[PDB]
Amino acid sequence: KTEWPELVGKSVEEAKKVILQDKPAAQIIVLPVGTIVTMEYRIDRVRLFVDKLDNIAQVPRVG
Amino acid sequence: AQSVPYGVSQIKAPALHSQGYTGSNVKVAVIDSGIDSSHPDLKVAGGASMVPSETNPFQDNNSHGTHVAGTVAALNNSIGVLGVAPSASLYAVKVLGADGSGQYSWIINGIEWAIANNMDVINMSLGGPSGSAALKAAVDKAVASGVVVVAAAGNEGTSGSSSTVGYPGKYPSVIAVGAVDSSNQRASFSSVGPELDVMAPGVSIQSTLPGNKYGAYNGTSMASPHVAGAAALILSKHPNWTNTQVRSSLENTTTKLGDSFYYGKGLINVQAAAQHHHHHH
Ligand SMILES: [Ca+2]
Repeated sequence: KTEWPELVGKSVEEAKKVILQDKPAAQIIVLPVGTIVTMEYRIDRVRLFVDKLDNIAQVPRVG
Repeated sequence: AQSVPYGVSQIKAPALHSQGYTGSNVKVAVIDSGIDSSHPDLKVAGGASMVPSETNPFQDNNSHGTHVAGTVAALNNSIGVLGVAPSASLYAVKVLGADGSGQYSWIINGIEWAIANNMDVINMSLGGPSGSAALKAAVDKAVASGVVVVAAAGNEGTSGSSSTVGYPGKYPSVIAVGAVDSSNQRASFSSVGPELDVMAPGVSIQSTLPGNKYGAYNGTSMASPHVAGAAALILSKHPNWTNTQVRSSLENTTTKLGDSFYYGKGLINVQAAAQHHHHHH
C-alpha cells in the first residue's frame, strides 16, 4: 500500500493511525496544502497536506 | 581523498574541467532550503532568505539544499565529492524551511531576488502539483531577462498517457529534468510527459550534507543540479552565449535514450554541448 484516497477529509490523527497500520516505518510530516516541496524521493516518507480545517486535503502517497 | 560521484563523470563534466572550464565567474542560484556555508567542500558566494522564520540562508535545517548545492559545485580538492561546476559562484536562495516546504510567494520572491542579483543560472529542485499565474510569470520573467532556469521534473511516476510533470518544471520556459541511474534507465519515480526536457543522474547520488557530512539521495531534485551545473560549465567556455543558446546546446547534444515522453531528449552530455555549433539560435 502506497496511496490512501480513503483518507482525504480525515483529521491528521485519524490519517496517521491508518498509515502507520499499513506502513509501520512511515516517516509522516504534515504541511499546508498549496505549498512547494523538495523533490527528493523518499520511499519511507508520507507527506500529509492539510486544508484550513486541518483535514487531509489531498491523497496521501509515499515519496 | 576525493571521490567523484558517478553522475558527474556520466554527464562528462570532468572532460571540461581538464580543459580549464569549471564554471568560474558564473553565478548559480540554488533556490532551495538554504546551503550550509560552513561545509569544507563548499564555497558559498552569497545568498538571501525568503523564509520568514529562517532569516539565515547559510543554515540549512533540512539538508536538501546543501546536497543539491554539492552536485552543482562541491569543490575540487582532496576531500569529499566533486561538483559539476566546482568553481561556480554559488548562491543560497532559501525559499524552503526546515520541513522542506515553502509558500509559492517565497519561491517567487527568491526568483525575483535571483533576477535582481544577476544570476546566470537558477536551479529549482522543488515543485508542487498546481501552477499559478504568478509562478509562471516569475519563471518567464527570469528567462526573458537572460537567465537559464532549470527544475526537477517531479517524482510522480506515470499516469496512463497523461503528463505527471509538476510545477514549475511544467512551464515551457523551464528546463524540466528527469532522473536516470548509472545504466541510463529512467527511475520509476521520475515524472513523464511532453514537458519533460532532458535526463540526468538522479539515483543514489552522493553529495554534501550539513555538518561536514556526505550521503546519497534519490530524486529528480538530484538530476536538476547536474543540468544547472552543466549550464555553468558551458557559460564558462562561452560567456557570450545566450540562455537560448545554452539551452539548445544541452537539449540538442544529448545521448538519445528511450521515447521522449519518458526520457525527453535523453541524457545530457556537457562535453558535446560545449562543442556544439548552433544552426537555429
Ligand atoms: Ca571535494
